[PDB]
Amino acid sequence: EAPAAVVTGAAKRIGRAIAVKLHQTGYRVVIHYHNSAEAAVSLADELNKERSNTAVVCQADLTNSNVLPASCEEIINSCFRAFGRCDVLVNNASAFYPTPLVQGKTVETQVAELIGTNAIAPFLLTMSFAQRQKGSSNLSIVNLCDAMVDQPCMAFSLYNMGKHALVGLTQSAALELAPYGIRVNGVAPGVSLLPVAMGEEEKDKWRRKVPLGRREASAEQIADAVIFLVSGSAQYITGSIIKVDGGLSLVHA
Amino acid sequence: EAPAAVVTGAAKRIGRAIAVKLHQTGYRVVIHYHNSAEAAVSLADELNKERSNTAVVCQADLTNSNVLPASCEEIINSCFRAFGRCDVLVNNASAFYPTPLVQGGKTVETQVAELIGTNAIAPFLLTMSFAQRQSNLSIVNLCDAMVDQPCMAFSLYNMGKHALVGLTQSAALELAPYGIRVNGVAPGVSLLPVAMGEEEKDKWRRKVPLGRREASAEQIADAVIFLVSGSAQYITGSIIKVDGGLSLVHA
Amino acid sequence: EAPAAVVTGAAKRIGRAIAVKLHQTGYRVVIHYHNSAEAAVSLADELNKERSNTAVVCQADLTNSNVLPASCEEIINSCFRAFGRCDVLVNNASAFYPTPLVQNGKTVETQVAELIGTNAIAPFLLTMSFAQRQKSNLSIVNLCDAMVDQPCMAFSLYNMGKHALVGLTQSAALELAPYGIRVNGVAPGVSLLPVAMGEEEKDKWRRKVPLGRREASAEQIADAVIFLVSGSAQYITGSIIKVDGGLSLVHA
Amino acid sequence: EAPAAVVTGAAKRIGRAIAVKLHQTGYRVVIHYHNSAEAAVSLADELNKERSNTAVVCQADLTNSNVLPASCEEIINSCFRAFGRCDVLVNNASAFYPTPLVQGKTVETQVAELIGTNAIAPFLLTMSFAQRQKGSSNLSIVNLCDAMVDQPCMAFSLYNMGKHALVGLTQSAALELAPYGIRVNGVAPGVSLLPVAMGEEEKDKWRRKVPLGRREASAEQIADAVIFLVSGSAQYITGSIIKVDGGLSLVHA
Ligand SMILES: NC(=O)c1ccc[n+]([C@@H]2O[C@H](COP(=O)([O-])OP(=O)(O)OC[C@H]3O[C@@H](n4cnc5c(N)ncnc54)[C@H](OP(=O)(O)O)[C@@H]3O)[C@@H](O)[C@H]2O)c1
Ligand SMILES: NC(=O)c1ccc[n+]([C@@H]2O[C@H](COP(=O)([O-])OP(=O)(O)OC[C@H]3O[C@@H](n4cnc5c(N)ncnc54)[C@H](OP(=O)(O)O)[C@@H]3O)[C@@H](O)[C@H]2O)c1
Ligand SMILES: NC(=O)c1ccc[n+]([C@@H]2O[C@H](COP(=O)([O-])OP(=O)(O)OC[C@H]3O[C@@H](n4cnc5c(N)ncnc54)[C@H](OP(=O)(O)O)[C@@H]3O)[C@@H](O)[C@H]2O)c1
Ligand SMILES: NC(=O)c1ccc[n+]([C@@H]2O[C@H](COP(=O)([O-])OP(=O)(O)OC[C@H]3O[C@@H](n4cnc5c(N)ncnc54)[C@H](OP(=O)(O)O)[C@@H]3O)[C@@H](O)[C@H]2O)c1
Ligand SMILES: Nc1cc(SCc2ccccc2)nc(N)n1
Ligand SMILES: Nc1cc(SCc2ccccc2)nc(N)n1
Ligand SMILES: Nc1cc(SCc2ccccc2)nc(N)n1
Ligand SMILES: Nc1cc(SCc2ccccc2)nc(N)n1
Repeated sequence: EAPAAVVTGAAKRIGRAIAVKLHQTGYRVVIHYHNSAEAAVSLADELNKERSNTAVVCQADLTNSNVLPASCEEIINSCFRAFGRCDVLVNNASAFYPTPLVQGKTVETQVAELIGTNAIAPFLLTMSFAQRQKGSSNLSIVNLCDAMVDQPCMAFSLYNMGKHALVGLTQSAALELAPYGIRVNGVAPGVSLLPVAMGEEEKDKWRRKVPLGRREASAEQIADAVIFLVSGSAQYITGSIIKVDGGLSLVHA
Repeated sequence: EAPAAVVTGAAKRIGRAIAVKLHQTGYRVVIHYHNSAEAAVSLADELNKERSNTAVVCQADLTNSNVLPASCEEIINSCFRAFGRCDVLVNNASAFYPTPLVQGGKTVETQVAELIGTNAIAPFLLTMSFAQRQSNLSIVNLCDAMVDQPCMAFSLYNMGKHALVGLTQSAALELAPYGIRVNGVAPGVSLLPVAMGEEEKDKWRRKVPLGRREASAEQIADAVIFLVSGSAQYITGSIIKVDGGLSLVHA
Repeated sequence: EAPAAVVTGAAKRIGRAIAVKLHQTGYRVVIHYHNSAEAAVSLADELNKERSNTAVVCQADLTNSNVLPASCEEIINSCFRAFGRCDVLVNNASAFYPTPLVQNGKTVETQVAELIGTNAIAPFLLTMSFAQRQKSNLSIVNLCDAMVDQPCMAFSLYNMGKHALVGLTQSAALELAPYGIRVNGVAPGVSLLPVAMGEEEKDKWRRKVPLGRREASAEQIADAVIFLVSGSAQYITGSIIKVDGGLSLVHA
Repeated sequence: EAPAAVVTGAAKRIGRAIAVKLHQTGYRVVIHYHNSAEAAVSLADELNKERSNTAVVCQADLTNSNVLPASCEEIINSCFRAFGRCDVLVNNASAFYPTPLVQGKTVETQVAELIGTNAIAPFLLTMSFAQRQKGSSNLSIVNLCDAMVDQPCMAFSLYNMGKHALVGLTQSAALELAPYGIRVNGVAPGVSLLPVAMGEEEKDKWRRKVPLGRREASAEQIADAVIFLVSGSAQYITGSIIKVDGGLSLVHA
């Protein structure tokens, strides 16, 4: 029987690339999304045309709130409902925007979005993933981290806090879930897919910083590291975060 | 004239030792507390006996909520009101307890609010208010030398402390142009929990390479005092372990 | 045509498993060895039985000395002479023994030479020679140590060598990126234990490992090397992959 | 009676400021030097003018060789000869120059000088320091590290290797010497005193990168962190490396 994977924020960009590569490797996939319903359905249609009944979509907001735990339980339940199992969880979904310390979202919304998506939802999804594992096995979680966590973007404190918290989770969860045979790793992009609304000049400013090829990672390149970590070739690997950054983090100011 | 400092969770233990040393150094102090009003006032009385009108108290819950930003704004405002200035912020207050990932009291979302609130969100909001309201200005965040070798089933706590490292670095960068330095002190084992039994205490003590004992609260405060001093005027984004080598010790 | 790899200290244990997995992946291999000539030759015979003319052996001492740069140049040259190319270098060979700060036959300068030479200087000189011969998926993989920041008592020179190797991995990734040469690391925690180590001591190490209370096989370490030299790692440079079963996360 | 300190490479620059500040704190000092004999003797003169018989010079090459252990032993011996005790060792002396990987001194002498000064000499000095401790007391070692070790300068491999090895030594020696009450820490400058050979435009380019003040650290600012680490206010601190970098290491490419 084919294993099954949940990928959060999988409608487009890195999340889609991960869903696609997992699908190509023989996984059934839950394509979680928030707003990008058309994109998500379009992806699921493509994947189901390749192999029938191997992809479903699952809508949820991952902003922190008192219902977030129920929402995360439901995402995992959706994988079991569709496929009867849940072998892999990929925490990809992420809010990303500045929160300057000095000067229409309230600061409490910002906290709920940036810390919820990047850290609390991963934690709750990890809880639910583990709790459901009830009656060979290759169970794992991959968290999408950030190679620049220690050289952060100016004015991105809450975003960076959430990514740092995700490193914490990756390590704490690896330790705690090891006895259940669930590995927990991370993949840390440098610059991959630039924002759709970023101008070309600004894109190039980033590209030129990258030692290896002076270009951003393809979405596939990021997906490759994920696929490695979920594979049998990584069965002794847990609590590791693999940078996929073309040397960007090694470059001084 | 004298500089002024805010210390969160200053009524007891490490926070109390920090407030005391900052006061001995010549600071006026705001002693923040949540539940420990008696101890907060007793400390303020002691410091005020030494130098009149140099210590005040400030109550607040630092759990994340809809009202936390206003609470944090008021803590900073209390310092300006009492003393006309705020030169130093010490983010010491902290919730600490386990949050197992798997189940065999508090809801998980209350746990998130308390652990991520006290250890990360409140420090962020306080940092915001401190900066907005502005010489040797600095912030010191009480971190945790064991962040990368965490205690089993403490994922939320550890996440909060990791977030606090991120805040420390991000705020150091962003606040450098304003001349506000932002650093951390990372204890290993200092004052053991009051509810911990003596046998467990000795088990932790024996792990510590340097003297096989826990750090006094004074020894933690010493690192804080260095970081806020003129001797650290070029230091920002730095986290000083004060752990007697505990973090270097393998399983 | 088939790519070629140099693996240092490839006669036995982890280096052997790396050489074998590379071979299985389609590489021709230079099996470097110091003292284990019989094991090196037996491996080369095995590999050439599988595919003729796909394995050769290369003897060299990688202790630091005046002649080490020449020795390292010759190891790289051996790959070119045998196979006409050198696509992968794996820096695996390593001296490992205690060097207490306060006090067997060795002088301290010999201990420096052996520990810093094998773990850091020889990898640097090999990296220089590898790069200089580059006139495509070229990469270098350094065998690091996941416990580099929680070191074993009285292993200062060893640990200094392994820290130096992290610095090399990073510096060489940056410098060699314009040549399209990737440089990465694999950091085992506990993998193959010494055969003579008593089982009681072995089991002490095993029980520390969160994931399965066992050491890594050599093959598991090799798997990470194979990923890093592959087309699935084309954007990965300056990264050190821990393969430690969570051992480095475990507090004292 | 007064404690005694050895500072390597103490004739000029950072090492000189360290020796001066230790002396102002009440230490007697061994001013180690290699080529800067005139400056070393001058500094000893100034300190002895302040308090007679509180400073001596000690000449040594700290390049790696078969005689390096003897030379290191002799430095420590010189502190005991002069002052009857050795409480503090500051490993400051450092060779610093590029060693490109792709194509003066032979590569073997570059290894000897860069790895010798930055790593092997510290190690041998640490051995000799610990061994000589015959046996209020506040023994410690401070290693001058580099805040940019993970964001190194292009074509400085051997230098960066030596400084990485020095981090390892700091950690290993902290662990091993803790039972003897010897603390072992580091101070990691970012940009402090710029090379005398560096041109003015280039100096200003480095200054511009520093978030805190857009200026290099003074030697006295670096010495202040050393003074802290050797003091009674750092009694529980061992195996710690304190960055003194004005935020430079936090700044992305
Ligand atoms: N792109 C890069 O260069 C880069 C660099 C470093 C790290 N990363 C990390 O890699 C991952 C993927 O990056 P990316 O650029 O592909 O991500 P992205 O496009 O910025 O966001 C991915 C998805 O996150 C989902 N999301 C945002 N807010 C959400 C919410 N409140 N609830 C539920 N889902 C929400 C969105 O889903 P809908 O569209 O369905 O609303 C969105 O499509 C992220 O974790 C990111 O931080 C990326
Ligand atoms: N003790 C150690 O060995 C150790 C080790 C590593 C790190 N640290 C860090 O060092 C700092 C001091 O440690 P400690 O042991 O002295 O701390 P602690 O006694 O556990 O807590 C200090 C204070 O935090 C305040 N606090 C807790 N929850 C709060 C809330 N919801 N709102 C506002 N305040 C709240 C409490 O104030 P009230 O009493 O007034 O309610 C408490 O007295 C903490 O940041 C801690 O994580 C300590
Ligand atoms: N095994 C582990 O648990 C573990 C843990 C952490 C890191 N690692 C790292 O992983 C790598 C493989 O480990 P391993 O246990 O397989 O290594 P190992 O058996 O201790 O040594 C590998 C080979 O290194 C070669 N070597 C030693 N001294 C040499 C010298 N002077 N010149 C040339 N070669 C020399 C020897 O070759 P000859 O036999 O031909 O003389 C030896 O067989 C090493 O880099 C090690 O540090 C291993
Ligand atoms: N300056 C910076 O911005 C900066 C940045 C990061 C880290 N650091 C570190 O801080 C420390 C001090 O920096 P600095 O700039 O003051 O150093 P420096 O001027 O470059 O060198 C200090 C001294 O090292 C001695 N030295 C060089 N080679 C030697 C050898 N072969 N044997 C014995 N001694 C030798 C020289 O003594 P003689 O003059 O007597 O020959 C020299 O004066 C160094 O460890 C450096 O790596 C400095
Ligand atoms: N860290 C990220 C990045 C992105 S878009 C990638 C990017 C944005 C700005 C500058 C350079 C590259 N989206 C998320 N959710 N998280
Ligand atoms: N990290 C901490 C510790 C403490 S109590 C110290 C302690 C607890 C458990 C084992 C050893 C030592 N309080 C807070 N807020 N944060
Ligand atoms: N880190 C190593 C280990 C070994 S032998 C394996 C071993 C593992 C655990 C304890 C003692 C011995 N060889 C090298 N070169 N490097
Ligand atoms: N790391 C160092 C630096 C220096 S001179 C300071 C400098 C050099 C290059 C760029 C900017 C500043 N000397 C030694 N021994 N070690």
